[PDB]
Amino acid sequence: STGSATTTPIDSLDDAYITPVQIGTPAQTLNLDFDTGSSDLWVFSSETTASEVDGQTIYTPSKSTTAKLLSGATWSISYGDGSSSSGDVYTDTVSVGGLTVTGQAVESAKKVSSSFTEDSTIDGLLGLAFSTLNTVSPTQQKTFFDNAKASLDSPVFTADLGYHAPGTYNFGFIDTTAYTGSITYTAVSTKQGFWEWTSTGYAVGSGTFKSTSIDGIADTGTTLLYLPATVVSAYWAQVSGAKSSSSVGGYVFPCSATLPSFTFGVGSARIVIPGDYIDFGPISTGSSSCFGGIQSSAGIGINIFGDVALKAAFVVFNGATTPTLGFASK
Ligand SMILES: CC[C@@H](N)c1ccccc1O
Ligand SMILES: CC[C@@H](N)c1ccccc1O
Repeated sequence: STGSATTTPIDSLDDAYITPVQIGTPAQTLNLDFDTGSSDLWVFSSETTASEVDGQTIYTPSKSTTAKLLSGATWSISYGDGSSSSGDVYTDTVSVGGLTVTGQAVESAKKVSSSFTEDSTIDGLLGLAFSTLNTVSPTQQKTFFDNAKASLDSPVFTADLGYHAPGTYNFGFIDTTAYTGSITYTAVSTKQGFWEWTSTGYAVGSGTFKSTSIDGIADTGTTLLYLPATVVSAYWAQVSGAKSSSSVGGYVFPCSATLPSFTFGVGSARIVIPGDYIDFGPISTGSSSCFGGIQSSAGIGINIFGDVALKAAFVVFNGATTPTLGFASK
């Protein structure tokens, strides 16, 4: 089997991407944030505290003839940005782009943090990291991809995120028309539960490539590119007037600037992020200070190849017995 679903930016800044997901019988379609940095499929629901729901579409398990309460199961998750959610668990039929999993754990939120409430465009998350990170207790549950894997034509999914445009998540096949050149594959460590890999270096604009190992994670659920402070400083030094602002929370730059590209290495291959992809717009409405798309990871503990980096590539998440990642230009 295969599946293919269009993923759409939630706003004009590509803050995140939403993909429609069918849950239950009859189907209830929710728009979920596919997140290769986590491993829970959780949704706003009829059980979510009413004051914490503000415009999201909810899953109502009582209206699904295939929903079953997973007795005794609870979940609770905290994300790298400080947001969180928790609740109980159903199993139900879940379909993405024509690919159907029966008995998928659907984690129903009883509580969500304010950032989730305040964002009406995201109805939940669909985790695509390794199932070892799943938070369901006392019996950990498998991701959608883990449940589908054995049925897929090939045990892979691909992320093809758009810049200011729609894009595609495919399951079970590699669309050879969706990229240019070849796909370069690189080793993955699953020891932390992430799609963790080592970039071979970087360049700023037309500058020389610096060969240096940068360990990080491929994370579709993170908006920006988080890299070591040395790398980030070298990038922003090429933008007149750019500076790190402690009050804003990162590097800002004059909105009148033209940003240089940023290149990262994948083996001997190179993925070029155009300068425009690094512009996150005024820090507040009407400001002439703009927030940068490349930021320091120093306060995270890991480097994160988020959407800024991934949307410059066609990315293969190869879930073979020994997982690997693939990157192609497009
Ligand atoms: C918007 C870019 C375009 N290549 C595309 C993206 C997603 C789905 C269909 C399409 O025609
Ligand atoms: C000024 C941009 C700011 N709202 C932002 C900061 C980090 C990640 C995404 C974002 O859009």
